[PDB]
Amino acid sequence: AKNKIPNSRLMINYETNVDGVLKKKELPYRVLVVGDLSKGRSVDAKKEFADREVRRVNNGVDRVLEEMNISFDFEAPNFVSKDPSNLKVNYRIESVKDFRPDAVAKKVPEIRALLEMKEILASFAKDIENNRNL
Amino acid sequence: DRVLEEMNISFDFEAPNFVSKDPSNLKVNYRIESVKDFRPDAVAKKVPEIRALLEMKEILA
Amino acid sequence: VIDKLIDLQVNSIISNDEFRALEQEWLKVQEVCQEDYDNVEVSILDVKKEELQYDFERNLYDISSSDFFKKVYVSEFDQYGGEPYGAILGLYNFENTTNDIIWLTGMGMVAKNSHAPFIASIDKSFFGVKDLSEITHIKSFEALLEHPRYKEWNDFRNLDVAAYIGLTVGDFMLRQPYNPENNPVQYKLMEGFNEFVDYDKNESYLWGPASIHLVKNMMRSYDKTRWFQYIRGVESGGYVKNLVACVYDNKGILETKSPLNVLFADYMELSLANIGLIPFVSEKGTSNACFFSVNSAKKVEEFVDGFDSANSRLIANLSYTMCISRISHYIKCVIRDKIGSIVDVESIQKILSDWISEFVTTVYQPTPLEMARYPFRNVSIEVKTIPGKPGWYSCKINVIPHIQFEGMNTTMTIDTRLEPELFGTNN
Repeated sequence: AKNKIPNSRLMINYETNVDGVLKKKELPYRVLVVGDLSKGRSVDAKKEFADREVRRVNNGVDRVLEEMNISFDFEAPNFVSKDPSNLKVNYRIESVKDFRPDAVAKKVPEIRALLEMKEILASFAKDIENNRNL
Repeated sequence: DRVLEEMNISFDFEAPNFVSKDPSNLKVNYRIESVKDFRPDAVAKKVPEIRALLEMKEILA
Repeated sequence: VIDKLIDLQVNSIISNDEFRALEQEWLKVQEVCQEDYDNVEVSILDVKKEELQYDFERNLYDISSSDFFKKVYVSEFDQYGGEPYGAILGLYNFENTTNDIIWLTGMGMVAKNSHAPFIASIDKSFFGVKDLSEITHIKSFEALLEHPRYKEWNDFRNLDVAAYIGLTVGDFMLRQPYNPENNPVQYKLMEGFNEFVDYDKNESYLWGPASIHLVKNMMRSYDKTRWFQYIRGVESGGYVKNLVACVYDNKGILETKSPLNVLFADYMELSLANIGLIPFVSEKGTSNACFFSVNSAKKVEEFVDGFDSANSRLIANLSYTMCISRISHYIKCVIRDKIGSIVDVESIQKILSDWISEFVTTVYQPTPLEMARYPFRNVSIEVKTIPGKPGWYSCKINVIPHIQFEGMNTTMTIDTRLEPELFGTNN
């Protein structure tokens, strides 16, 4: 209250106010990198250069990537499935291990058809049935 | 580069033809933007007729 | 026989262009953000070279209006609460073209002001050769640049902005091609895939510019030390341990393939430093590297007066301009706090000096690291008020960094005059 309490004969108050100049936390040595990553295929890449929010990679290159919608619909020679039409690789990059010749066969729908058989066909127990023993 | 482009420096001078079909000598016709326009390269990008051969070198080659 | 398909199907798109273009442009991104230090936050900005080519070439004579310049200088470095950048990294390869020369002229125009040494790489097209390995055949690049083909380039080396560009030579192998016995594709828990080959032979299976490890050492030379002395030489900075080599069995017995694009010799390490290039030289077989030279593209000159000659030798040196830059990030950053406080010529010389004082010595500490804590040797700071403007000042510092080793000649000889007691007449 600004009106202020009436002063007694022995007014004790206890000062709790402290002045001083606030501190400043250190600056992380930032490193900017500039290169054609998306080739023109990302949320921040498809936008005009006047407004491209720079990333940070707080987490890692695995998640800062997935943050960008990096997909691609490029054609490729077909050697799987029936009917015409060249194989159309179409899936968005999540991690950096996506270019691994393995995560590809898991992503591309057509190739996965052959990998699906290798789970069932190759798992034929011709060792449990052949091993009859009376 | 830009004080040039500020001036409408074009030219419609004739030249020997070795591209496309039909008669009529090749007519170089385009305005100078930068000083690198006289570069034997920016010319092939500007002259419509020559660009026809450069277009194949992108696909054919 | 389903393996025969997959070994053809997948191998059709891994070898495909565009697909492996992203690989190159992400593998070398992962390479930078692999270390992860205590206080070194990297950051990305995916932009096509053309989208910047058009930018600087349109605003070369008006850089303050450049869009990029407005995303590094006036955006984070200039603004109050903004966090400034430090040492940009150009993931591109620059030729001797009169277009890509502007690209550096512009980026350097920014770096110069934003105070952020722009590191990049140069294509094999620079030396006018179609295979970078064939640069070893050139005797001295010093005599090369005298050729009138580099006229445009020699002009750029004279610019002030070039003292912030730092171009690297050589490209490290960033991925080992896929063999079953070597670097097997990690298949799934049932889908047999490890039996899977690729298709390469001579020299065409993914590369990445040395600039990465260069910057990825500047980061290292910050978490450990604090300044940028620790990015040169073997014992000191650039060592780059454990690179992705390659091995292959053509007919012999697994003939190893050096991780580096080119096996620079000794006088190559030097004969490049004079051109204003940063060679990424390899130790033969050791599967490692090191940066001996870390020079900017600035001309070294020569001069008659000894002092002047030494000036130009230190200015061309990138590692110092990295450090001197860190003082700018101190002034335009910290003194902003006391912008309204009443201060004097004798007070600003206090605040600015009391800081830098903890980083200047003459005595040498054991080991390189324990001494690289101290970049500078000695500093002067003579600020002084100007007439007219009462609250304004004008500083003028001058720093002499700890001069690095760079080489030495030596003449051995049998004197037989040192100990005359054995060869003298009197006996």
